[PDB]
Formats: sequence, C-alpha cells, structure tokens
Amino acid sequence: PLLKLLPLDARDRGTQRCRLGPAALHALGARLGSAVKISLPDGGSCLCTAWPRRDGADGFVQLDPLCASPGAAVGASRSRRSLSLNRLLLVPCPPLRRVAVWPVLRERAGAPGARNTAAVLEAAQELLRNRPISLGHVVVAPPGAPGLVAALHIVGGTPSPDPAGLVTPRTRVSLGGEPPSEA
Amino acid sequence: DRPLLAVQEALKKCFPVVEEQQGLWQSALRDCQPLLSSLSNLAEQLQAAQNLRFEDVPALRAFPDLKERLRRKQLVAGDIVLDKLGERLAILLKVRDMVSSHVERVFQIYEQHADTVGIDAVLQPSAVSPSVADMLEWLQDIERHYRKSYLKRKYLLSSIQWGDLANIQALPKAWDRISKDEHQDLVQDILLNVSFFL
Amino acid sequence: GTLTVTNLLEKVDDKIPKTFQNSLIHLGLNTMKSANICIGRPVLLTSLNGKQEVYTAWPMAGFPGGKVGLSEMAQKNVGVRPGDAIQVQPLVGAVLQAEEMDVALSDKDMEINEEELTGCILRKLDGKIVLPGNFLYCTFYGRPYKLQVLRVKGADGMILGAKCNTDTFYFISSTTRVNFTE
Amino acid sequence: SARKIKDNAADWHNLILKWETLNDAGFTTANNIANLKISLNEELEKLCEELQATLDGLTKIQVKMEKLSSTTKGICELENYPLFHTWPTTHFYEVSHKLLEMYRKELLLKRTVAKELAHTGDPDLTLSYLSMWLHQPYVESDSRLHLESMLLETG
Repeated sequence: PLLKLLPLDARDRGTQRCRLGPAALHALGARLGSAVKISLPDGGSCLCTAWPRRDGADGFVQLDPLCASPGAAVGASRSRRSLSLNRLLLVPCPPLRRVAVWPVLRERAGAPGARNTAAVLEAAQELLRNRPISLGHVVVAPPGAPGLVAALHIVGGTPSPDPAGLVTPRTRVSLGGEPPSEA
Repeated sequence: DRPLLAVQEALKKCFPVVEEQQGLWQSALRDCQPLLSSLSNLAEQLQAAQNLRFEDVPALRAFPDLKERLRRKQLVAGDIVLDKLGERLAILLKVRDMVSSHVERVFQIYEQHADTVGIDAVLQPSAVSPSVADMLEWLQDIERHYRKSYLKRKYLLSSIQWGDLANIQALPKAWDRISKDEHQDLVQDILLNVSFFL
Repeated sequence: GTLTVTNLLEKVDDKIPKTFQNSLIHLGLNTMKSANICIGRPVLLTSLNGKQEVYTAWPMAGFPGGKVGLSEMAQKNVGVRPGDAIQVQPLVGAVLQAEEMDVALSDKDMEINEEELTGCILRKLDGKIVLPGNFLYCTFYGRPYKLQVLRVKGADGMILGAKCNTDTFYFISSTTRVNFTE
Repeated sequence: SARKIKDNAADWHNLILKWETLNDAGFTTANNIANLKISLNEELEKLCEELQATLDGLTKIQVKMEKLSSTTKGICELENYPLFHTWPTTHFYEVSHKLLEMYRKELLLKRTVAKELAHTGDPDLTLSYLSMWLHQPYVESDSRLHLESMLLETG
C-alpha cells in the first residue's frame, strides 16, 4: 500500500515507540512491542518499537527516531513524504548477552576529567534498559534525561547484533570507548 | 480465551500494587519538604558565619576559640538532617524496584502468550474497560515515570557538599521543580481509567 | 443511536480524570453498552436541527439509561434543552493532530492579548476535537471568553471550514498554532 | 394564598442573609487576589476559580428569588377575582420587584468586578474594586426597612 507520515505528538515523542494502524500490523504480523527496522527515504535505516494506533485508524504511521542511523536523525521529522510498507521489516531480537559502547558526555561544562566512571556507567546502563538496539546506531538521550550520558554509539555486540538485539537487565555494558570511523 | 483471562488477571492483579505503592511514594515524598527547608536554613546560617572574622569585633574578642566551636556544631545539626533525607530516598528506591519487578512480570506473561491471541482480540475496547493494548502501554509508562523520577531525585540530592554554600541554598526550589515537571498525576488518571477493574 | 438529553451530576465527583475536566458527557454502563460506547473514547452528537459536536464519553455510574447528561455550553452549541432527544454515534473514523486553527472573538473586544490567550487555550483544552464554527470556553485569569471556529488545517494536508461518523476529525495538541482573524 | 405570601417574606429574609454571608467570603477571596497580585501563577488560578464558584452560588440565590418574584406576581394577578393588616397586596409585588431589580443589578456589578479583578494595573483601581465588592453600591438602605415593614405585616 502506501502510508502517510504525520508528525509526532508529545507523549510518544518522548519515548522510542512508533505507532501504526492495525492494517499494517496485521500485514507483517508482529504481536506488540516488537522491533521494526525502518528505512527512511533519505538514507540511513532506523529501528523502532511497535504499538497499535489509538483509534483503529488506517494507513498512517507516526514514528520516533530514537535508535537512528548516524546523522540521519532529523530526516525522520518535517515531511509529508509517503512510506511504502515494504520499507518496514520485522526483525528478530536476541537477548544480547553483553554489549559495549562509546559515549559522548553531556556538556556539564565546568568539571571534566576522570569522569567517575561509576556514574557514567550507571547512567548508561540505565538508558539502555530493555531497549532493542541494532549495531551501528546512535541512541540519543531523551530531553531532560537524568545523569550525564547523551549518546551511546553502538560498537561492541557479543552475539553479533547486526539485524538488531534486545539489551536485557542482565547484560554487561562494557564502556569500551572506541570512537569508530570518524570522518 | 484462557490467555485473555490470563493477561486480564495479570493486569487487574498488578494495578492495586501500583495504587498502594503510589500512596507510599507520595507520603514518603511529603516528608522530604520540611526537612529540605530546614536544611536550606542551616546552609544559610553557615553561609553567614564566614563573612565575619571573629578576631576583630569588640565583645566576641574575649571569647577565643569560638568560630570553630560553632561550625563544628552547625555541621552536625545539618548532617543529621541529611541522613534523614537519605533514609527517605531509600524508601523511594524500594518502591521503584517493587514496581519495576511487577511490571516486568506482566510483560513477560504477555510475551509468553502473544502468539495465540490475535492482536485484534488484544486491541478492542469494551464498554467498561480500555483496550488491553492501552493497559500494557500505561503500565510501561508508569514504570518509566517512576524510574526517571527516582534517578533524577538522586542525582540532585547526592550533589550536596558543605563547601558550595550557594548551591545548597537552592535545593528547596530545584527539588520542587523536579516534581512539577512530570505529567500531572499519571498514576492517578491511569488508576481512574482502570477503576472499572477489567 | 437515540437518547434523551438531560443535565449531568452537579458535583464533580472526583472519580473523574483530569485531561477530561471539560468535554464530558456522562452516561450509564447500560446505555454505554447499548450503543458500543467505550470508555475514554470520543463520540458524536447530532442535533435535531442539523448541528453536530463531538465529546469524550465517560461511563460515570449515575443516572440511568436514555439520559445523557451534557454540559451547559454543550447544550448551547448543540442548541437543545432538557428532555429533548439527540443522536449519539460511537466515533470510528480517523483522528489526527490539528496543525492550524483560526478563530475570531465574540467581540468582547478586550485589549487584544493574542499570544497571551493561546497559552491558556492549549493548556485548557488539549483533547477537545473541534469542527468548523463552534464555541470554546477558556477562562484566562478569571474573565470569560467565547471563540468561533473558522478553519482548521489538518496535518494530513486537509482543510475544514465532517458530518458523518466515519470521517476525519482533528484535535488540539500542544503544537497547534492559532490565528485570530474576523 | 396568603400563606404563600408569608413564606415569600420569610424566604426573602433568609435569602438576603445567605447573600451577605457569601459576599463576605468572596470579599476575603478578593483581598487574597489583590494582595497576591501586588506581590508581583496557578495558585492565583485556583483562587479565581473558587471566586467564580462563589459567584455561581450568588446566581443560584438570584434565580431562587426571581422565582419568588414570579410566584408573587402570579398571586397578585390571581387576586383579581383583604389580608392580615389591610395591605393592597399589589404593594407586595411592588416590594418584591424593587428588591429583585436592586439585587439583580448588584449581581451584574459583582460579575464585572470579578471579570476584571485578576489583571488590573494601578492599585487605585484595585481599591475601588474591592470597595465596589463590599459596599454593594446598588442596595438603597431603605430596602431592609421595606422588607422589615412587609415582614412585619406577617409576623
């Protein structure tokens, strides 16, 4: 078929999920809260969580680009472009034993240095709870989020999270710290 | 059918916990206000005991070894307050862990059953109960709300150092702000919308 | 599909949400079921004169069936009075977010406070589905007001200013902008 | 018939009493609003809301006494085809009509002072408005006398 792309009201805009009408939900048959790899029409895929439309409506797709493709974030808003259903994909999600990240920090301008790794590690482990992420992606932090972290460029994934993978509450989070392919 | 009854029991089993725990959260929060006020006050006093010298003022001059013997009292009377705050925050932590465990239990049951229950059967509202989908969504939103509130509370409260006597004198406002920025009473409206249990 | 208008319960029995303080039409569980009316959902009101307005149903267990309490301003907009009959329809169609709305004052001709007002309209009405040519009611710091819908622009690139139960609608969210032109 | 009239009298009395009481409460409210304004959000808002509630209580009183007036006029007309102490019993309707007119215009003025009290500039307006609220400048004192006189003729 063909789907419009409305903007995203505030409530969802906070979190990760992407809404969708029961038509396409019946189409790709994902129960709920699943992963859906979405390929923006501007280059750079994206990943979001499924949740039904509020009013049994049809043919529209609101989505939020939390687990984006690097730099291609804003390309998700400010449009009226269509989105064909084939541009969406159901992706399996494994429990992803251990992960490894390289974080930017928020500009707490006034005190950098040695960064009390327990703090940043706790904040990151928080921001990664129960989310599905797919390797090679930024994970922005929601506005007014707590703590210090503001990015989780995803690099190390133990059971090879190339399609995607679910970070579980019992997963080591190695703050490796290798900024990859900066050009 | 039976799966739908499973998730239904799960849901209207999880909610009363959320209600009571919210009540506990609330009460525990309300204790923190006057304590924090008094702490701001002690901060103000201790602020206005470095702006003197105590070596040059007529009367106090005959009192050697005072400036110290005062501070080393104000600090104790502050430290006791701050440990009371610590206790309150431990209460808060207990409640977040409780709620998070229960919500995860609910989702796990659902994921256990969400293959033999067409999402259309999941997603259809009745006359006396919102849609199952909306119920799970609200549960998840409650858990995220509790988590963010708790953690922002802590990273506010554990940045108190006798030595930045300006910041410590703004707590009672930054706190209140951290409270007046979530959505107005989530648990309240969710509890209402589900009052008709199912 | 048929129902007798009445007046709601006097006190706001605090078993009521807060995103719904306005735009409520109390009902009864029995009359809730007899027309497929689900809690928290919207619903449509059709007048015997050809006027329409939409409201958020709510099953508050008060008066019995046949009777559907409204608000006074609702009864004005619909233009009915107690005892009278009205048509109720469970909304089924789409519901999107409404970007642009243009209304003109009822000529209270207060010293115009263009943006000062929107800050209260939005914070006081988010949820009220609208329609071309209706009346709103904010109370910006005590004083009253009365507006008039003229046009709405809907993010699905459409324009109004919406008569049957299976069409578009629109509602105000914290991103809608408004203009004030006669 | 006349029994209804005596009831109208006693009701006039108690109604005006409740009026005054509610006006007192509202005056306290308006004092709070004026002070809170002079000191410099949503607190002010809850204030204005409960003030409006006071106004609605007022309006309820107004509609009850209007019904009183209507019934009195009805009995007046029905006495076409004389009392305890020989009054015209038209005089009664005259009394109730003067009362009604006074109090209704009063209500209008109260409504305007509510409508304006929130956002006022120079303080002198604020004092004059508090005044307008308290002194009820549309109730000629003899009113009470009038009522008393009428109230007198029926115990």
